[PDB]
Amino acid sequence: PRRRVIGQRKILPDPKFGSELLAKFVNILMVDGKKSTAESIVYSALETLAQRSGKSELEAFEVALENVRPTVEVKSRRVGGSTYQVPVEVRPVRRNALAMRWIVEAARKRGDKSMALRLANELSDAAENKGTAVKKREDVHRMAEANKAFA
Amino acid sequence: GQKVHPNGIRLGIVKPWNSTWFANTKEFADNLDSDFKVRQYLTKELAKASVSRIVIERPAKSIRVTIHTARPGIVIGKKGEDVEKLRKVVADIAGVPAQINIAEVRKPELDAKLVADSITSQLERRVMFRRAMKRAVQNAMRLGAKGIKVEVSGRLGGAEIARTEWYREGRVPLHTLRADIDYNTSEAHTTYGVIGVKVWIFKGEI
Amino acid sequence: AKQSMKAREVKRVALADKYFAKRAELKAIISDVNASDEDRWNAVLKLQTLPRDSSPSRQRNRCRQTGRPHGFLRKFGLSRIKVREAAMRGEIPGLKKASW
Amino acid sequence: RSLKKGPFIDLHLLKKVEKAVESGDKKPLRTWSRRSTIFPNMIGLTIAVHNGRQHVPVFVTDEMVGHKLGEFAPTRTYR
Amino acid sequence: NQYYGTGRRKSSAARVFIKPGNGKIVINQRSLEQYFGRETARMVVRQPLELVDMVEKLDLYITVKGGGISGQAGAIRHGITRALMEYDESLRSELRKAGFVTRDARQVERKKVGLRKARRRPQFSKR
Amino acid sequence: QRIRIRLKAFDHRLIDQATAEIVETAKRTGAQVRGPIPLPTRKERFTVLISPHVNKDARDQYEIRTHLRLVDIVEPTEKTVDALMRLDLAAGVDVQISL
RNA sequence: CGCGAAGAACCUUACCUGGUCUUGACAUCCACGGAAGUUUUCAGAGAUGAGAAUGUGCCUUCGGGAACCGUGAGACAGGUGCUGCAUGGCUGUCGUCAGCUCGUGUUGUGAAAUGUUGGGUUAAGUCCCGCAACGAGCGCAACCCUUAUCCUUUGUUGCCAGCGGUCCGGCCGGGAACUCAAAGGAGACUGCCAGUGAUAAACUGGAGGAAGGUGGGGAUGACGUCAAGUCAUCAUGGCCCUUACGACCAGGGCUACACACGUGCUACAAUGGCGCAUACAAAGAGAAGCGACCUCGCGAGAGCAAGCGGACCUCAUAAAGUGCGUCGUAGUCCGGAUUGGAGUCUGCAACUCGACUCCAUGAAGUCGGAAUCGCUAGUAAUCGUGGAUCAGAAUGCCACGGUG
Repeated sequence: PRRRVIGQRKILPDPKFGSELLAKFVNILMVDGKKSTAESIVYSALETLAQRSGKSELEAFEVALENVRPTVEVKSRRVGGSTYQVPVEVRPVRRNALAMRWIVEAARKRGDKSMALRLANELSDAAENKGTAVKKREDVHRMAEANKAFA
Repeated sequence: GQKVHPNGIRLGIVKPWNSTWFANTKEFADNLDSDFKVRQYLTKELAKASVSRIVIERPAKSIRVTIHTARPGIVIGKKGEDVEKLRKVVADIAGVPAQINIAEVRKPELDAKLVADSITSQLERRVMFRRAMKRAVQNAMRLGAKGIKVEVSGRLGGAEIARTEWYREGRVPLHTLRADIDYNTSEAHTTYGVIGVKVWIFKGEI
Repeated sequence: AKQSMKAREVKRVALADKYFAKRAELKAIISDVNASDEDRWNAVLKLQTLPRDSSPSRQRNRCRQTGRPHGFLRKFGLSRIKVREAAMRGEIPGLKKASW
Repeated sequence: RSLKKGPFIDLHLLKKVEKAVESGDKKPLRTWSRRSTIFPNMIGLTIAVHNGRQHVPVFVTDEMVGHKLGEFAPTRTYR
Repeated sequence: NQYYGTGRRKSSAARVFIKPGNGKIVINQRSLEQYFGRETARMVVRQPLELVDMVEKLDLYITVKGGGISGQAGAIRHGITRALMEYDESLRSELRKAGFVTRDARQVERKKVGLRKARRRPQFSKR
Repeated sequence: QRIRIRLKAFDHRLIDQATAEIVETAKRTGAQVRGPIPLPTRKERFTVLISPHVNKDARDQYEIRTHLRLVDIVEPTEKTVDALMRLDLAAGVDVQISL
């Protein structure tokens, strides 16, 4: 918005871990204001994760997340007809948001049984970096380097 | 744009109601339909008598009509005579036993209803409409109305296309709720159909 | 509405007070009751022979002023149009514009 | 359906049918009662029920009993 | 001694008594664990007893009417923290900074003539 | 005997004049008065379409508030029943009296 | 384009078919006859047409008059007939956008201009400073309702902290603390601190505070714009019909269906479906009404019958949620359309055409081309609850809280 430069809202930290960055992940995963059942799915699929990649439950997230975190993206921009994809160096906070959001659009796409399976296997494969959330980060780092000309 | 009714937005702030009786849901629709007919009567009778405002309350069983009017003499007739033959056709229309009162209106130039009735009268005996408006504004302002607009509408001097000339003088603040804006309205029935006449009358605030 | 259609809703009230309110309120119980008589109803056949506008079903509400069938409001006995005209003059007591 | 405390018919149909069973079958009855349950005692007769303009001949079979009279005059033309 | 607070949030209205001595949490004559069957709602009634100290230091008997789960939680949170500032006083500094003293003003916006809800307009069609 | 007076009325200033009469009238003629306790307040609501034809989103939402007051009297004298029966209030108050 | 219509089976009803009436279904005036009313009667689809009884309310310078009904001829009635491009009233719209004007002065032959522009600033023609302008008005803002903290008063039908007793139920002594109820007050004003700024208006930050810079929400719609909408709410000038374009009735129709569009609801499923237990709301309504308990029914419901004009009783078990079981990616224990059978209820009457129940049946549909809509926070999303209209007929409309 034009005038209206603004603050932002304190989310509560996550009750089990005390992890403010993981609360944002249940919000992103939540549908229809059912935060309850988002938490069920997440807390589950970190048990299934942290067990099968040598422990640390905060830090099995933050290895898988660090892998998908971007560093540049495009930002399309008209000059007078043809339209210039400009690479632009992404903010600290928006790094995580895009990462988290891509993890979940990847997880929501697969064909395992539960969601807590689907999530656990697209946090496994992030940390050993294949599967669709890093195929997203790679096909964004193409676009930034393919259009590195324009900045 | 269309304005909110200035009487109606100001009820229970600075204007009071005119029907001031309590009911429950059995008898509410009936009281309304009585109070309608007791007003629809007393307008038709007292047309010459210059009537601002017919308050109705209902204590006990009984109905109690106050009338406000410029001309107490012509309602009271002689020794009442007329008051007392209003009561016994009112007390049919209600059903209950009745009680008429009267109040004066000291300045008929400052009542909206009477100013409008006045102007509406002159338009039926074929007076030029700009005189009729402009008399009424002057008259209120020399008796110390803080302001006043009037607004006639629709086939003026028997034109073939409707217009609405209007004419303020002084201050008339209609978004101020605190303001006492005496307002009212009237239809002139002419040979060129109807002409409608609004009148606002600011009298100061609180 | 018309003068005819306002006259029709006096005709239909005139009946239903005289008849059904007493006499059909007998026969609607004789047609009901299972634990008394199941053969000499006779009453089902007699409920037809009452005039048809004795039923309160057949009464529409009109706005006790303009006679308008739609837009009715039971508390006031009035169309939505005349409620509002009367509200704003101050002829309906206690009624003001709300906000919350 | 009319609950099982009643089935329904108009008196002016009931009594006009009692006649032309008892007296003997005839030129058809002209009813406007479309709302009237076909009873057992009506079988064989032609009744001519009103569709909204023309009365329409209906030979009352055995299989019709229970159905209403109005079911055999259609109201609306269509192609 | 009984140290009292009221607290409110949405339609919930909690009333909160603070006794000295021990760990224990009552709430409409049930255990804290019985009443709230969600972990998120538990660690917001305890929140104020963390910045300010409790393991086994004050009991609390509380009752709550109205709203739902996370409403009732938030009312109790605020109810405690009023009652703490009755008892000690000079804890306000720390409680204010987490901002549990702020009565949470957010009601549901009413529904509005014309709209399907508070702000949800119906589907527009140009032509 | 307990007699109790439910006063109800559309105007909130008109009703608690009529109350404050009754609390004075009983105390002076020798009785212990309870209240005047405020009961809750039926607010009705009527939305109406506002145009004479069409324009379904043009509306006008009215209310009637009904204010309600209760005054219990625990000790009746023989005066105190007749002191209140003989009283007459404004038109917009509705009194009741149970026994 | 879920718009009039806050609810077409009959009614409604304005439309069609057929059957009827002509000073009339509705009102006033005069004349003459009868108190009003009651009660069955056979025709007829019904409107309608042909029969037994019954008082006399009331005063009578007693004629009859008044309540009310039929008959009689004309003044008339009647018209949801035409014109919203003859009108009033009411409404939409640009738009809650910050604008729109006037007086007196001045400039210009004049239309006009200035003010109202400029420099700052504001949500704002908001405020300050300037300047041939000085002032004023309608608007903005405030004054109103609601919500967010506290105080005072007042405690039943609401409340239960500290006291005793218990059928473990605020239920019964009692208590007036607390929630809550609804009256009356306090509180927030850039008021205080720092810095920025032409020492101005203001702005950025800070403190305390329940709330901070119009704290959130509503109501409030300037001059005007579109010959915008409505003569079918009502009113109304003119034109028109007057044994019919008026009026009464029964049946039909407004529900038709090769199609095209709008707005919704339900879906396509494991963030899920079914089964069993279990928790936490708000706001409403109710006497030709809401209807408990108990009994009958698989169920819709039925029978009996307290209470309640209602902080007391009833509608009325909130549902998402939670725990435990189960289904395993399948057109399926996903989905419920459609059709058959059997019922229930409202209603003179559910054929045309009501809703709800039970058994059976189990279409399309595996996230939707071009295109396109809504939303900035208790919002969107999702979950239930109530109301008006209403005999019955809500996926619509208006309102309420939950999660978020």
